[PDB]
Parts: sequence; structure tokens; C-alpha cells
Amino acid sequence: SIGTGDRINTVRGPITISEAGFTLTHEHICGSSAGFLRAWPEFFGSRKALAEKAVRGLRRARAAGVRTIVDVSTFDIGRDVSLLAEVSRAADVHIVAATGLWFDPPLSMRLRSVEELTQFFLREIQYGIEDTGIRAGIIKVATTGKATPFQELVLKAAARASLATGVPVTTHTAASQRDGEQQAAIFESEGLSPSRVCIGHSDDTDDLSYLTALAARGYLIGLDRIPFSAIGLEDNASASALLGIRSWQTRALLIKALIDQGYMKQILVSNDWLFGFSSYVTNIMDVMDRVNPDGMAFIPLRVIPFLREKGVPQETLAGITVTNPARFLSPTLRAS
Amino acid sequence: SIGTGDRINTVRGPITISEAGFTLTHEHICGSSAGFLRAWPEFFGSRKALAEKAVRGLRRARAAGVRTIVDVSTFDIGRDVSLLAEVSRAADVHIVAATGLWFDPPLSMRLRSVEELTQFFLREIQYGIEDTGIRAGIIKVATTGKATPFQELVLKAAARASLATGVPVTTHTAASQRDGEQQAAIFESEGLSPSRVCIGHSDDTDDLSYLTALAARGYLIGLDRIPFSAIGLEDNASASALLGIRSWQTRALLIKALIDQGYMKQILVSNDWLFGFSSYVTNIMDVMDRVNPDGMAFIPLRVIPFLREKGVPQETLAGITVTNPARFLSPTLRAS
Ligand SMILES: CCOP(=O)(Cc1ccc(C)cc1)OCC
Ligand SMILES: CCOP(=O)(Cc1ccc(C)cc1)OCC
Ligand SMILES: [Co+2]
Ligand SMILES: [Co+2]
Ligand SMILES: [Co+2]
Ligand SMILES: [Co+2]
Repeated sequence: SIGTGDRINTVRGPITISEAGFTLTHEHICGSSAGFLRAWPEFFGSRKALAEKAVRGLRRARAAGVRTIVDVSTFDIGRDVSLLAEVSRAADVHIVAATGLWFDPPLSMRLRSVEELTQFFLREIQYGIEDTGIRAGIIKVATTGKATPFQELVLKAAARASLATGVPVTTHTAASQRDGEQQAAIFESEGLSPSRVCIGHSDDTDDLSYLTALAARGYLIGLDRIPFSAIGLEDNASASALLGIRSWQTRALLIKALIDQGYMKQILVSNDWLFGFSSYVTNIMDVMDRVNPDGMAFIPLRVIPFLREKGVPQETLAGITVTNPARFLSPTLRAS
Repeated sequence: SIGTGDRINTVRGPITISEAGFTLTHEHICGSSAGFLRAWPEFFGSRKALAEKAVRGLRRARAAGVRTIVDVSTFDIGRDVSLLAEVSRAADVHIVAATGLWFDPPLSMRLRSVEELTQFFLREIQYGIEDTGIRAGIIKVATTGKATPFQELVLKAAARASLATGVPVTTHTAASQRDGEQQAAIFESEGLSPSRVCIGHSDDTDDLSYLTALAARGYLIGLDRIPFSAIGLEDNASASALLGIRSWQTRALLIKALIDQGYMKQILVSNDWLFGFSSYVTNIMDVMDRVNPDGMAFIPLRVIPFLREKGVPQETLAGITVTNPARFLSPTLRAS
């Protein structure tokens, strides 16, 4: 394999691999829908209030050592690159933007062909998002169980955009249903190297056999929902469905498990947090903020020390939070 | 009933009823999806090509006498009020913007309550769309057969928004399935006067019994797809499913039929045309433009003279294209 320039695109421009530092690979400034933030900002109180909450949150994460976050918000998750650039500059935290499609694509997207979708992803990566010139540094895709026909087209287009640019692919999965396996099958059918792929939401499942099997093939495993837990919220149907009833310690231990299995170079950790959330029931953000007041600082403030306490070498934790993200994000073209 | 000031909101500001003039009540500058035009303008060649196409088309309509069009494009149809204002000023054609929801709502909308939706519609009507200050002059809703639970919520919120502001409601229907009847039931259960409602795409059915019954109740009947015909394009499945196999003369004669039944004041006619179309198969726009090169001028150039030669009085035609639209669009509050 070869590189493209040894630089990673952020909403403030390109940065060197060394500048990325401690990186949270799966985060959101706002979980919404295309055009929603600009059409109904009052849903989040106001755009200004959302930005300020994001800035406060990112500063606290930065204080705990976080220097970069990857906002995996796609077009259909309502990604607003202007908001990202604004909060990034105010908080002095690098933010890598994404292209791709989540599981709520509109008609204008759902009817497109794989070639058309491939051009859209390439546009956002090479030309820039909208008319901002801000280039995406990662491709986001997803499935909720077996891939629908359209989702298959999306993953293929993601693989092609990836092979052409060197930008990695990260995914949302229904961990329990072992989605990672079908996703891997499609990606490989397109010639994409597993090292360019992160199977996300893997901590949503306790099946270590499924995880280690994917890791053995070269895929990066995303344990990105560590703080998700509805324990003590059994009475909240909606919160329970999204967060699950497994403790954050349970999720965190999968990190230690994979390390023991010898897959430390293939682990990526994150919170899957956000500061705004309109694509779900109202006030879910409030419920979430009560579950995890640390927000994005949860990983450095509670997960890292937890792992260290239970035997994981500090050096190994540095490798997972600094070295793996850097190697993953560095635009990398396959050997021709 | 009562007036709110006797002025209609357009993307260029409020105009007097007499300024409206010849009005096409169901049109689109571009049929897309929220955020789609801003993120992938190349799909339409470019934003500039799209705008120039709209300007050329609007000037041709204007040349034929059209002074105002109602763009019933909602948030989820990709409504871009900035584009509307730009083409309106360059073509010097009044454009009334819409709020409401079509049948492609994203998650951030689909999960909202009737109360929340009611606040969104009111925002767009009273405060304005996004941060432009441009206020919607009509509310658009839709169903395609029996109403889904969310759709029932949309209709109720649309009714509440209309009752509080005086702004009319216009609908998309699967005419052949008589959607109009259920829409009316929901509207009346909220206390909305039938005179504030236009049951659209009614020319899509040949069941005059269904149309006359609704007209007898006070509803306005939208015969807005007159030029839609896939005749001669039998080998084009997608074009046939959307355009139908009935001639434009057949659709147009429904205008005469309703007039003969004594419902001239209940009729509103339009083309349901657009200059860009991304929420359907690729190149459908090219197919449509061949079918009807007159675009929005189809009504004044072909339909009006056609009805005139079938015995319809010129004055009755003026009442339909000038008087009815004005009566319909003028904000009207129910008697205290
Ligand atoms: C290897 C030295 O760690 P680091 O480069 C980045 C770093 C800080 C905090 C945590 C919990 C992990 C990693 O130090 C910050 C200046
Ligand atoms: C008396 C009504 O005519 P009008 O106001 C508007 C109007 C123009 C064209 C056609 C086809 C019908 C109506 O004439 C334009 C100056
Ligand atoms: Co996800
Ligand atoms: Co996420
Ligand atoms: Co319609
Ligand atoms: Co329409």
C-alpha cells in the first residue's frame, strides 16, 4: 500500500498524523436529519445554545486529553459542516468530517445507483462538503440486520470511494445480529482491505467469537458505545431500547478481552456521544446526559483508568487511543 | 370568517390579493429532498444551471399571463427558499412558499408529536423558513392511500396551523383510491372549514362521483396534473407509473365536467411541473420535458384555449385562474 500525502482532512483543513494525538473515532456533534437543524433550530433550544453546549463539552474532553474526534455524521444524520468548523475552532479540538449514508436516506438518495452514490462520496471527499471546501476524512455506512438492497449499494460505493481516495470506512451495525460479517463480505467483494474498515458498535454484543473472528481477518473493531447503559432506567422503554441493559464496565471489558486475544492494534474506542439528538424520542438527550455527565470525556476519565486498574498496560492504552486512530485515518491507498 | 390583513406572503414579501393575478396553485421549482440541492448540486448539472432553467421557464409562463405560482414544495421535498426568492426576482413572478410535510419525512420529523409538528408549521408561517424571514403562504400535506399514523398527525397539525393563521391547506392524494374522503374526515374533526382545503391530484381519477361529492361539501378540487401523460412511452415503466396513460384532454375535460355540475368556484388548476426532479428515477426530468415542452405555460397555452373551444366561457376561465386562487390563498380565520 501507499499513501496520498500523509495528512488527515479536518474541518479546519489538513493536519499531520502526529497532530491528531488522542482520537475519539466515533462521535457526533449533533444526531439529526438533513436540513433539520437549519429549519427547526428551536428544537435544540437554538443553534447558539447547541454550539455552546458542544464547545463546553469538547473543552472538557480536551482538558482530559482528547485532541481529535471523528464526527461520523453523514448527510442523512444532518451533518452541518459549518457547525463543526465553528465548534472545532472555538474548542480547539480537531474534528474529522464524514461522507457516506446512515439508515435514514431520503428518496433523492435511495433511488440512486451505485455509480451515482460513488460520485457523491468522492465529491465530499475530494471537492468538499456543500460549498465549504471542507473535505471528508472518513466514509460512514450502516445496516440494521441483513443489508437491504439499497444498503448493499451504499457499502459498495463506500468501498469504491475508499479504494480511490485512501480514506477509511467505518460502520454502524446491529452487533447482536453479527452484521459485521455481511459488511465484510461485501467490502472484500470490492477488493477493499479490512485494515481500511472499522466495524462499529461492536461493544453492543458480548459474543467474543464474533469479534475475534473479525479481528483475525484484519478488521478494526469499534468499541464505541462504552457509556451506553439504561440500567436503572428499566422503566424507560425508549431509552432501554437504544442504550441496552449492559453496564459500561461490561462493554469496557471487551476491550481488555480483545487485548488478551492479541488484537490491541485493531481496537478503536469511543463514546458515540452527541450534544443534540433529534432523530429519536424527545428529551432523549436529557436522559443520556444524566446517564453519562462526562459526555465525550467518559473514555479518558473513566474507561482508561478502569482498564489500567484491571491489568492493562498504560502503554497499550496509548497505542489504542493514539496509534490505532492515526494509522486508521491516514489516507492509505492499496498496493497497485 | 375573518381576514388577517388581506395579504398573501410570497418569497419576496407580502402582496395584495389583486397583485396575485393569474395563479398556478400547485407547482414546484425543484422536486428533491431536504439538504439535497446544497450537498449534491451537480445532480442537476449545477445550482446555476437549475436556476437559469427555472428562470427561463417562469418567464415563459409569465409571457403567457402567469403572474403567480404556488410552490408546494415542503421541507422534505427539498424546498430551498433561497432558490425560490432568487428565481422569483429574476423572472419577476410571485412565488408563494409552503410549509407542511410530504411523504418522505426523515426521522427527526417522523418521531414528532402533533403538538411539535404544529409548532414547526407555525414557525414557518409566522416566523419564517429557516432564518430568511420568508413566511409560508400555504400548508402542504399528503397520503398515498389510507393515512399512516404519522400522516394522521400531520393532517391534524396542518389543520391546527391553518385555524390559527388563516393559511390554506393543500394536499397530495392517490385520487384513484379516494384519499380525499379520509383527508376531509380528519380535517373536519379538527374544525377546519372545507373552504380552506384543496384536495389535489384529483384529475388522476375518472370518478366524477368522488369529486362532486367533495365539491358539494365545500372543498376545492385541485385538477393540477393536466399535462401528465405517458402515452407514447408505454415501454417506460417508471414514466408510466407516475404520468399515467390518460391523455391531457381527458384530465382537462374534468374541469369542464365540474363546471357543468355547477362547481366552477371550487376548481383550481395547475401543472404540477418542476425544473429539477431528484426524488425519482434519474433523467425523469428529461422525459417529462419531452412530454410537455411548455412546462408551466401548458395551462394558459393549451388548456385554457381547449376548454374555451369546448364551450367554456372565457369569464368562467378567468374566475378559475384568478378569482378562485385569490379567494383560496387570502389568509382567512374562522368567524369568532
Ligand atoms: C503517551 C503520552 O500520552 P499523551 O500523548 C496523550 C494521552 C493523554 C491522555 C490519555 C488518557 C491517553 C493519551 O499525553 C497528552 C499530552
Ligand atoms: C380578466 C382576466 O385577464 P387577465 O387579468 C389575467 C389572465 C391572463 C391570461 C389568461 C389566459 C387568463 C387570465 O389579463 C392579463 C392582463
Ligand atoms: Co450508529
Ligand atoms: Co454514531
Ligand atoms: Co403530489
Ligand atoms: Co406536486
